[PDB]
Parts: sequence; structure tokens; C-alpha cells
Amino acid sequence: GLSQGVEPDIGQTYFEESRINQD
Repeated sequence: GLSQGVEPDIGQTYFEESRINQD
């Protein structure tokens, strides 16, 4: 994994989940 998610992958992160934001 690469970012925050449901499914932990390697290291400490999960998926590269599509976290698009503004505010």
C-alpha cells in the first residue's frame, strides 16, 4: 500500500486511495 484505506498492504499503509480534497 501507499495511503490511508481499508486494506493494509506493506509498512503502515493500505491503498493509494483517491483522496481528492479542497476543504
